[PDB]
Amino acid sequence: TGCGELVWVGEPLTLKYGVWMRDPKPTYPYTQETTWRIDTVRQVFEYDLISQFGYPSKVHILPRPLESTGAVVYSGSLYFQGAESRTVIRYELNTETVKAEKEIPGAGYHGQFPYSWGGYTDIDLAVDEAGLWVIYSTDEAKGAIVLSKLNPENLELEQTWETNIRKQSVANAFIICGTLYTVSSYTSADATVNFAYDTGTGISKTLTIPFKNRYKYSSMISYNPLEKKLFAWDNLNMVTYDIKLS
Ligand code: NA
Repeated sequence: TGCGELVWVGEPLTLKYGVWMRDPKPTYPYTQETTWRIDTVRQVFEYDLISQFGYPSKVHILPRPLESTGAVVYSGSLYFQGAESRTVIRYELNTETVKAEKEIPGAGYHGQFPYSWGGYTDIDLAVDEAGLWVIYSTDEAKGAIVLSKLNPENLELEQTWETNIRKQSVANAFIICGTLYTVSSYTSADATVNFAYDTGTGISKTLTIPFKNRYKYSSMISYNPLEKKLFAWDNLNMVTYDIKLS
């Protein structure tokens, strides 16, 4: 099958070191060999070719800085969180136009609901086989992970789920085939995928899938559904994790 439940994660493989991003729904005039780099934060460097990816073909200046590296490129736009805000911005790359701005309702930001190793990781953007998502929490949710499916055109919240896991108790989270998975570790860098919440059914469960992790750091993890792989940035290297689905 093409989608399924996660059953295995591979070892992280190391791939201007980052943060690199690719579009899982490449849209002309961009292609699959188009790459974007966020400098680690207001400039986005664009590389048309993988060959040129070693000088940029274009440099974009964003209307405001990024809060964190938890941005995504999707269907020709950069989606990111504005610094010191709970606002998600859609920046169309080819036209250099802000096409949508949205306050995530009630979302904590700037150190209210970080992941377990901290940083400004309150709000994360994600892409899976069904499109664009945002992962966050609210005071009403008492720090539980909330996830919302976003309309990529106008950033309306098409559907929201309040899950039964505490955001500050997990090191990271990512969405694959409509299921939210969390990564948890008590005191070791190494960890486990310890929880799954299936947005198709509302059913959640505790898991024990090994998840190898190099640092006690709130990494940027970005699932790429086009490649069916996880990409991650640990402040030093871009890495990729292979996955297996049932
Ligand atoms: Na992420």
